Amino acid sequence: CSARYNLAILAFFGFFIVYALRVNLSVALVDMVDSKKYQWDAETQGWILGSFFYGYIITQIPGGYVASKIGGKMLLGFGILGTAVLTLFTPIAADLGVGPLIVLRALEGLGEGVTFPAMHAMWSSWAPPLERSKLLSISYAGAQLGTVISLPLSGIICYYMNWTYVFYFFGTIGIFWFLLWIWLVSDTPQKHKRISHYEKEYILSSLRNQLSSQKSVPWVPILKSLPLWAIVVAHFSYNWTFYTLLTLLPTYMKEILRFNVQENGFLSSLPYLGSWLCMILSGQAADNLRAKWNFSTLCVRRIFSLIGMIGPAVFLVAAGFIGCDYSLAVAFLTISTTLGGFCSSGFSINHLDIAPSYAGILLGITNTFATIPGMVGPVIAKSLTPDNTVGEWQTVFYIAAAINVFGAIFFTLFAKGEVQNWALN
Ligand SMILES: CC(C)C[C@H](NC(=O)OCC1c2ccccc2-c2ccccc21)C(=O)O
Repeated sequence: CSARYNLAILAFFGFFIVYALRVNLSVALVDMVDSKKYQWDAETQGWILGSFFYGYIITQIPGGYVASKIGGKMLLGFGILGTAVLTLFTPIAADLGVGPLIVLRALEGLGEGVTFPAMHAMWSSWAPPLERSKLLSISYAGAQLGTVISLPLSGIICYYMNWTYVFYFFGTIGIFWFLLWIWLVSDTPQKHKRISHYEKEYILSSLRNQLSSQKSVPWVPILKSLPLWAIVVAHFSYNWTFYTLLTLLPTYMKEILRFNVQENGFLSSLPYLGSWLCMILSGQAADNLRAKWNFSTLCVRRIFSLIGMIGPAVFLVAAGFIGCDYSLAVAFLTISTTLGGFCSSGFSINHLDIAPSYAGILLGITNTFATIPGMVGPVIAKSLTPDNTVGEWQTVFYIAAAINVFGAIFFTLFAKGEVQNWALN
């Protein structure tokens, strides 16, 4: 197809391999622990699952600066390559000990956390303003589809074969994809070796009216404004529940619901598939709402954020109420994750609604602060649930629901959407 849609497809596969390499461990740890198996304790498993988010936190904002400086192509390609090779060496790191695996996961976090800003730095030069929505949607849906596919796929490989083949498969697939990314993609349409003249003129002429402003991202602004911290804490509360689910759901099904590894992998993707299919309709629902009602822009934000952050909390509480039920617990979990889909138009769009031309930096700040739950939630949750502890699983579900409620309340108490009065260049 066209050059920019080729970039969109290759970005889709890139993010598919990013989230895969992120999530394959959450399924591999189900079989990698003893009742080749290792005698890892509950606290160790939490650290091993959470070590990735240390690197993801560390390399986020410097990754954005480097992407702005030297561009997206090489930076993202090398991030993916340095995640794939570390995944390939993870099985031998498991034999060397717990410490080697933790440092492997930390280095994977450092490699992988630069991917998102490197992609935004490419779409700052590739996506025309009229068409940015479709391109960003196609590019970023790769992450969600990556989780949705890599859960059952990891389960299938981990059941039919040993768990090491999961890591080998994803590592070799990452290397193979890098062999395409280094070749078909370029930093900027002027630097593209094969783009047609008319497409290049279209992209440049459409981006001219924005790049002619010459005032985008001139400094690190004074981010004292409370409306930024309200959306930051909303993102924190959302990511807390999302990552607590992502890093524990296969473990939860193995430990409480007692599903087989294959069935565990199949069922673990249902909540995220539901979340994807709800998020994709959420934009159309928001358009339908905007088409009729005289609501202010803040109104749709607050209603959608409340729905998408409260529904998951109440349904996670409900899943706590009838835990150990092989049929109803998974239904409540998938309903929770599906209701979580409204959060995009609830608060994720607010990042660029309250401050255009600063979205790439403000969203990076918010994502740096909101990946603290990736480091905190998994380890404390695994510490709180030592062996079976249906009561402690209820306890962690209550903790996640309370965090969601706090985030929704704080966001709705301080959400603004016009202008921060300093972002107006
Ligand atoms: C609102 C849409 C366009 C954004 C969405 N992006 C996405 O990557 O979701 C994955 C999940 C998430 C959901 C909502 C807000 C933040 C996050 C996030 C951050 C880090 C890792 C995973 C996630 C899309 O375009 O489909």
